[PDB]
Amino acid sequence: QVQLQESGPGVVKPSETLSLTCAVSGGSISDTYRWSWIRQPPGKGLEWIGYIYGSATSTYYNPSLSSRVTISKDMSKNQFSLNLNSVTAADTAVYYCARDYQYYYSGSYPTPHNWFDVWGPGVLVTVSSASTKGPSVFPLAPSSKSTSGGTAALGCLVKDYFPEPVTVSWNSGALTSGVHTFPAVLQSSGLYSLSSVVTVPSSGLGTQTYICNVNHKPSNTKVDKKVEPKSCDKTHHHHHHH
Amino acid sequence: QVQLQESGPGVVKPSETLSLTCAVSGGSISDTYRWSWIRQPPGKGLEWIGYIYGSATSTYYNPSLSSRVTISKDMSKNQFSLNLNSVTAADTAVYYCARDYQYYYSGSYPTPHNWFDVWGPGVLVTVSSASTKGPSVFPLAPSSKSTSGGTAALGCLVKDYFPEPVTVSWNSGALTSGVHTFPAVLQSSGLYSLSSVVTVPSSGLGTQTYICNVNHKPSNTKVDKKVEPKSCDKTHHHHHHH
Amino acid sequence: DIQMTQSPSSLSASVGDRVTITCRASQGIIDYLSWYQQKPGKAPKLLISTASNLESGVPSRFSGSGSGTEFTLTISSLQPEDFATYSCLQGYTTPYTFGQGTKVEIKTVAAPSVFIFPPSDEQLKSGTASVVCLLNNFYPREAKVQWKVDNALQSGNSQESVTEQDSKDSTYSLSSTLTLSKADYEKHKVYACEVTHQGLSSPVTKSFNRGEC
Amino acid sequence: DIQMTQSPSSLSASVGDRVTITCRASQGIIDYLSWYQQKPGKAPKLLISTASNLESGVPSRFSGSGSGTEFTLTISSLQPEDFATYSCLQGYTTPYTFGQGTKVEIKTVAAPSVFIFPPSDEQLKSGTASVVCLLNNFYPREAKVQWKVDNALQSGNSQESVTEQDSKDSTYSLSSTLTLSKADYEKHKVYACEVTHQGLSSPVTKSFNRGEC
Amino acid sequence: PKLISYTLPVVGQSGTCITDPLLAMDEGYFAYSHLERIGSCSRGVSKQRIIGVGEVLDRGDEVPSLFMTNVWTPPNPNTVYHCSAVYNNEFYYVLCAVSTVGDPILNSTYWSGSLMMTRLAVKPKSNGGGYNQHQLALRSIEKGRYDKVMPYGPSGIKQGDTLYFPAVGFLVRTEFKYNDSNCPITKCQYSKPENCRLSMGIRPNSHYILRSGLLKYNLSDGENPKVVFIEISDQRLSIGSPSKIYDSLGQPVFYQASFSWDTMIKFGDVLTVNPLVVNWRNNTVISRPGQSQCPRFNTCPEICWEGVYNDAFLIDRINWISAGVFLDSNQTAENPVFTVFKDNEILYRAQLASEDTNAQKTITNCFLLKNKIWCISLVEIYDTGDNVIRPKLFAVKIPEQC
Amino acid sequence: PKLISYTLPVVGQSGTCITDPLLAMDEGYFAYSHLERIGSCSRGVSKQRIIGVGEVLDRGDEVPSLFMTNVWTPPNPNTVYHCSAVYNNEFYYVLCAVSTVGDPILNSTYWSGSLMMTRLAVKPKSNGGGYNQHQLALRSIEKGRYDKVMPYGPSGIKQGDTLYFPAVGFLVRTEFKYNDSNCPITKCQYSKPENCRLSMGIRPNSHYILRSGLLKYNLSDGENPKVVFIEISDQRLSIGSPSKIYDSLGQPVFYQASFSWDTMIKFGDVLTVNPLVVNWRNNTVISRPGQSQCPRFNTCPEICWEGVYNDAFLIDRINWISAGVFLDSNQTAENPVFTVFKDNEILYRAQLASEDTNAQKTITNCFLLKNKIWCISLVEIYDTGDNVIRPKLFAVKIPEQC
Repeated sequence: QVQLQESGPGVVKPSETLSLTCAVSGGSISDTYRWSWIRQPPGKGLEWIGYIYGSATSTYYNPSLSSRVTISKDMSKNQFSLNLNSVTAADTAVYYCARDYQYYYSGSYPTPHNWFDVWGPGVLVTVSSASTKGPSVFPLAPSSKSTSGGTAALGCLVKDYFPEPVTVSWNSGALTSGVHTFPAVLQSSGLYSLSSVVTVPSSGLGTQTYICNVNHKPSNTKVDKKVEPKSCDKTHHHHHHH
Repeated sequence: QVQLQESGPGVVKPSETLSLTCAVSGGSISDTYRWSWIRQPPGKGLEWIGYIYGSATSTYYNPSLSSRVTISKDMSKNQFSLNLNSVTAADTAVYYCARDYQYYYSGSYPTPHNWFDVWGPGVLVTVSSASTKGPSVFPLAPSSKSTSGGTAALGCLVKDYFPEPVTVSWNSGALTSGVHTFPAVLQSSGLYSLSSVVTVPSSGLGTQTYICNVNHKPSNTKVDKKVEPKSCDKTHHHHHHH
Repeated sequence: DIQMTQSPSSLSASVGDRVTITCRASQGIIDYLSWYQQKPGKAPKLLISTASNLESGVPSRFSGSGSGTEFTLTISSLQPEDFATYSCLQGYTTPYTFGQGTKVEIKTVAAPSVFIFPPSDEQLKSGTASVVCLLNNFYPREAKVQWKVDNALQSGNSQESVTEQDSKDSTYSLSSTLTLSKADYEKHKVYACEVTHQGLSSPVTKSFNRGEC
Repeated sequence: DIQMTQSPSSLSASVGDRVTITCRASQGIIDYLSWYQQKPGKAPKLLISTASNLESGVPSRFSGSGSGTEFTLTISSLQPEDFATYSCLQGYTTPYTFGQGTKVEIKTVAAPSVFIFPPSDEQLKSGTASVVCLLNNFYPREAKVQWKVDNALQSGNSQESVTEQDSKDSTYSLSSTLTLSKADYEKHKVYACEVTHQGLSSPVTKSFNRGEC
Repeated sequence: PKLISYTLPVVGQSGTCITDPLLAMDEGYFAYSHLERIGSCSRGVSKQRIIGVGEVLDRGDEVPSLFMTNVWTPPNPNTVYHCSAVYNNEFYYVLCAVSTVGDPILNSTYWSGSLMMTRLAVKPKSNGGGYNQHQLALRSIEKGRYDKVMPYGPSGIKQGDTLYFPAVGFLVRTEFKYNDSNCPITKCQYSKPENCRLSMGIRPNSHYILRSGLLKYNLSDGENPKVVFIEISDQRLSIGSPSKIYDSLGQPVFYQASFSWDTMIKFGDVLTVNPLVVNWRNNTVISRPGQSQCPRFNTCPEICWEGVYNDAFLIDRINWISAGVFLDSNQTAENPVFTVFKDNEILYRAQLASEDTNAQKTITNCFLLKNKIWCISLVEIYDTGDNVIRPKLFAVKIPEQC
Repeated sequence: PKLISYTLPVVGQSGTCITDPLLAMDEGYFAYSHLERIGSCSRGVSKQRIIGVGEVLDRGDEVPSLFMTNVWTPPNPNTVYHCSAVYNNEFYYVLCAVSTVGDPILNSTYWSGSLMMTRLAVKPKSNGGGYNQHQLALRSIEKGRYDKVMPYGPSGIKQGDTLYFPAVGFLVRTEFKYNDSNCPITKCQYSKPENCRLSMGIRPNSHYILRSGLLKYNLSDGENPKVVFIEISDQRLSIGSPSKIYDSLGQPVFYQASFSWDTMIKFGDVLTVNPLVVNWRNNTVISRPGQSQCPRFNTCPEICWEGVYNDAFLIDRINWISAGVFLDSNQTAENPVFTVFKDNEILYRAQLASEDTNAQKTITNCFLLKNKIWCISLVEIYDTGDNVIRPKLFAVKIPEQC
């Protein structure tokens, strides 16, 4: 079975060219009448870019991107590439390479039904000018106000990291129940920052160690912290010297 | 076969009720679904007046005569009549009574072809205020100017009579060749006058007796008059007494 | 109502000719038309019913055709016993309206013998003097007559009488009456009638003087 | 291009409900419409081809219907693993246009557990202070967290992150971050986040003070 | 008003005119019979008498149209008169009158009083000899007091297995009982109280009297079913005319032509079929053009056998709205106008031909095409081109947006 | 334009769509074929494949219409594909392709390459069993270099006893000799010089290449005539498409659908039939809506199998005026417009349906109705009401007055 796999840099500066590559495994692009690129901007629907025959070099491009997109070939390496230039912040999407399928019926009718039966897993291409930065992660210590019906949660705040993605594990992956890793949000500074918290019974506070293990492979950053509820008695000890 | 016969006065003064009667012989008015009246003014075409069913008392009348015409009925004497009120000089005509005939085809179509199969002999009804008057017959004597190609003509002049008709017989009906009884005309005074002349060889003048017998039965008038050439020598014999 | 107009009003044709009589209706009648032959002095006789049927007893020379607005009465082989007044009749609706009538005439050209008759003496004693002009055996019936009195045309005192066409030579006789009084008779000398006829190359004028016998 | 509009943009139903997703075409395609299921974080999967064909391997509860302008995706017996974004696609003409996508959630009412976390002191040495308001296990996703400081509204400095619906308890976790500078941090006393939620009859307010430990 | 007249063999040469037409529609299957003459429509020689059933279909413009699959023609067209057609269960029964003495309405005294029924199949088969054309024998005509009985009218109804052809019964005039005081002569003066009785036959002295009604032809009577005559109720009674009972909106509606003084349209819902009681609609806007004595909009009791057949099909019963083609003229039978009328006002109309286009018997049938009320109106329009009569059909869609 | 399709068994139910139509007119007799499916047109179950001959007659309004006299249906609708029809001497010969492996165009390699030819009588007899439907056997198909030969196109022509069904010849791609220097890429730059060769078959790497042509079926060959394939000349050569050779004004005209990059209309006068040399009109105003890569008005040599069959009938040869129904749209198969055009200008046009009316294969045939150039155009119009494709006929008279 034909298996697709996108490949390319996850971050592209504004007003340059995307360099994507769909390595085709399990089949040669000499067959497969058309090979398409489909992207999906975050929070918006899928929208189609263009196709390449594989057998031929003839392309079609979406008229909304016809003046920008370039779809190339390499029969030797059995892959077809994507070149979208002068990209803006609106070109951030998840780019899928798909194997185009045409259903011909009654071959006196050359109008086939077109869809994409084989899809690549897709890759997130973020159009931003920010540079790769290691995450600065700050713990979220529980307090007396962090209780609701005998349950107190805790976590740590990932701040000012780029690019995507981060994998925040708890207790070296041992803690799974109650773990909520929120999706990242783009700040006004251009750097991502997400939260990661876990809900545990309030009776287990102070007896078990909770650690969030931030993994940022684009910058090769490892952040391990211990989470401890805020101290309340170490500041009111003022000595009266007589 | 059904024989009709109109009957009524030939003299009707202006502005009263015309009174005709169509006696039906050879058939009963109980038959013959419709019975119509038709008149024909002299010099103009036939026009239709109205019908009576016979078996019924329903009448239809010509809209040009609907306000004046009344058609009565009589089972006892098997005759139907006509009553034209306010007769004018334009009502002078020959009034016919006719059996209205209906040709029904395909008796899901009740619209028959209507025509008149049996007509009465007709009667001339003249609207004139003049009273019945006998004719005055004055000779049209032959003269030297009444000759053409060896033929000399002579005749009688009927003057100031009413009504129609007058039968002008010649030599007690013995003369038949060349008889031309001219139709009468209506004068400004209202009295009829027609001519009655004969063409005979000019060699037969003075040897044959030519008399016209005018018969006017409405006034019971019988006129017998001889036509003789005008004397030309009895006026120039003036005696010279010496 | 439905106006029934014929054409021509009066036609003339010889024996054995094909005569077409047309009767046009104001409204559209389907075939509800009948043809009548009105002999002079006799009641009309039905010839053709439903505009296309030869009635029993009618000679086959009478043929009728047409429907809608135009209707045709055709006499294929004309005969001397077919010179009468032919009327169309519509039965489609009421009032039944006849045609204005068609007159059929014998086409035989003949020249008249012109005669003039002075008034009689007892006619003069009666108070009036009517000059009579005679036109015997002419054709066509339509002609032109003028009263000339002392080389002066007189109008408004003429009465015309022409017989229907005979069956012995199929010609016509004309008679105009010049109704004048006594004193009106003696105030002129010459009394003449002008004759204009198709068969006469020149206008034949018969005249007589009061002083001549 | 041919515009595919989906309605609704996001619907929610329980297990076993009958879900109908429509995809209206701006231009009339005959039947050249295909339906895709896009699982969270997975490549889209073709469910219905030619708008009426159930593909090989997809359960029979999925059904597509309609031709022309109106196309419907019907799920007869909705199932826990049928909870993803559904997109229509037209092959009638090129460019191929997908629908905006219809997201399907789990209709199970729940109430949130409102938590608030003061910033850590090491973060206070870092340079910025971000206060985070925590909402766990609620439904539906559409809720409002309004950041109020000293009972005075603050806007323009809030970032919200709502996790995808987990398959364990079918609920939501919300994390709102109040990014602010230090000078603003000690210039104010009360830092509170209000929770207005369908499952909560009254607006639950959770707050903390810097001077209270 | 859309011409669909090309779907029947109405188009002949200019020497033949199409007379005595028929149109009987039921459950998507129609009937059509006509008499081709040679020359004039009145005195012409009969060429043939098509009697052909078929089916009502659709073109690409949602316009219903006719299509004869099965056609039967009698060996002697001169002896088939006043056919009536009733659908029943994939067969289409056409009942006519056999007469060797001409039209039995005209020559009624010498009529043989013999009828013929011709079964036709609206879905003929390849070799269905006795299945397609099987003229049945009617050896038992239950008349009653009537001397002769006719099927007289284009279409009838079926009541399950029972047929009801529109009919007429030739009752002898002497044994006809009618109280002259019931003659409505109060409003107008030119009407004797004895005009109602005499106008009840084609002549005031006719030997027979035409009394319209129905012919109960029950198929469950065995191999030789009986033709039972059902006379009509005496309320608003006039001469027997070509009637039409049709099943419209559940209940039969009985149209009965105005061939006499009651020139206003005489049709209404049927309260009961046997005996025949018709609740005549009190209509005051729709009438027919009578020729001489009983023109359009005449209600005085008058002795006349005049008028034309202009049926009206009930297209709405909650509002009593019906439709049909009526000749908008007083005396001349012309200007066929497709009108849709209530009992007291004409709602809207469509002039089918020119102002002076001579017209004749119109047969209007309405039905549902995908829950849309269409109407096929067979109008005998006089074509001025070839100067003959041709039945012209008019597929008219009743609009919902005014 | 006038819809006239009411006389055919085309109108099915709302769940069945009519596909693969046919229309072939010669000397007053037509032919019609259509495959009624169940459900969708693309993935439905084939219900029946009517192959019916008939007559083109005049209705009562000087408008021609189709009247089937003879209808034949094969026992298995799933094994009948790409029928072609030719008239010859009061018989009407329809030559189809038998295929148990699906469409022979689509599943070409496993296709048996076996043809069947079904004669139908334009005037069927009462008991003409072997006269009406005599399915001829084709035991010898003289192909030549072509591995498989199939009738592919609606209508053909005759010269006496010889028939010419438009066909396509499955030539193995390796044996197809084409010079890439003949590929006209001079004018535009996005066309490689090798697109003309790969676009000559359905897929660029397809095993077979389609080559349009004709099927000579000489009737005077005895009891078993041979079906000889005659290829088309290489002048302006593109993929084999459903062709149409028709005898207009004395000389055959060969339409050949534009199922390739050559989107301009490809029809013209025929210099000679054997070998098939067609003088293609250098036409630059008429094209067809291609779907994705070769839309309307595309002349670049491009690899695509797109387009739609919209034939054009030569209605005048002195001025080379031709008429037909074309979908006035760049990509979508919509807006069927009956245009009358020269080689470089559209003289006039008549829009058959709405602007956004989905349309498909159109077959246009023209003739003389009493020296009046009429045209019956079978257009598949997507009825938005019941949401099915149904071939609508269109009687269009070419106006002689501007």
